[PDB]
Amino acid sequence: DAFKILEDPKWEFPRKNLVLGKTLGEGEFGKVVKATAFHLKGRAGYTTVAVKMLKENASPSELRDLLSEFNVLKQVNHPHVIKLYGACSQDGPLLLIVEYAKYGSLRGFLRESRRALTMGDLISFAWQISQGMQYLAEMKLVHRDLAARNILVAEGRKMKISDFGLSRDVYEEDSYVKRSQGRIPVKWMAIESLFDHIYTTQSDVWSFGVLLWEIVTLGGNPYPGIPPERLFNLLKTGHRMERPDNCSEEMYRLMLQCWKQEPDKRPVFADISKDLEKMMVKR
Ligand SMILES: COc1ccc(-c2cnn3c(N)c(-c4ccccc4)c(NC4CCN(C)CC4)nc23)cc1OC
Ligand SMILES: [Cl-]
Ligand SMILES: [Cl-]
Repeated sequence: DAFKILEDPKWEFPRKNLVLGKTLGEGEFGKVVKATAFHLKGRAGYTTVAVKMLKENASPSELRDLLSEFNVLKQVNHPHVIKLYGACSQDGPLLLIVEYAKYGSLRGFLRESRRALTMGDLISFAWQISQGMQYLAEMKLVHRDLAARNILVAEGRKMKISDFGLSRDVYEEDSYVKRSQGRIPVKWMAIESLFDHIYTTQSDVWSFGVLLWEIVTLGGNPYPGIPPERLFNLLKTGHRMERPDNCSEEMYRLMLQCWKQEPDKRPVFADISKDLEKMMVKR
């Protein structure tokens, strides 16, 4: 029975210690509300947090993605990865108590700033995300849904990689796994994911390339008006997005390297973090 949730004493939090507040956002993803949690992870007072829960019209696959995000979050801990604090899994709706990111998504944050942001700010955002990705790749995780919509902006404009429900291990550990087919946005999928359903740390690098383009265009829309079929044929014949305005030559070069046809010819996240750090310190 996939509806039965086994309690994890390490993450269980009392429902009566949690004050549910205003809705931050609701969509296909579920429902996220702002909350105050009392006596969280041993501390004496209260903590402002975000709580994710199923929507009223949630389906079994939405519960499966919420449980999957919960189990991935239990394993990771990094300053540029959204932090799990606990959960209320018994005697009521499943609630995930997570780090609160006051600015919402990076896509909305960038779009709203069209708020003064410099190129330095943009490089620093990309660099923070690359450090998180680099740590996630050493944790043997393949994110699959890296995109500006799926990254949060917390206090002090700090990037927090989020949305771990579609995350996979680089080496599949289960004897039997039922894959939820075609869940990643077409425009953020690497060429090998589009043709062969292949998702590795190198396809996360291709998605990081699309994310770079989103950051540099302040939440722009990649490949405007190109249908999935034409997009796939264009990528197959070597066509890539042109250099957008307000993007340095060195930054566009890094994007092209992320979109190389051959996965092993793309840079690794450790190289990307050093590339972005040099770009930051040059100024
Ligand atoms: C202006 O609007 C917003 C303002 C603040 C937030 C906000 C603050 N903190 N926080 C979290 N901790 C999680 C989150 C992350 C992982 C697990 C559980 C919860 C979360 N989850 C979404 C991430 C984006 N994707 C796309 C869907 C889930 N959203 C927010 C969100 C907003 O808009 C939806
Ligand atoms: Cl701030
Ligand atoms: Cl997996």
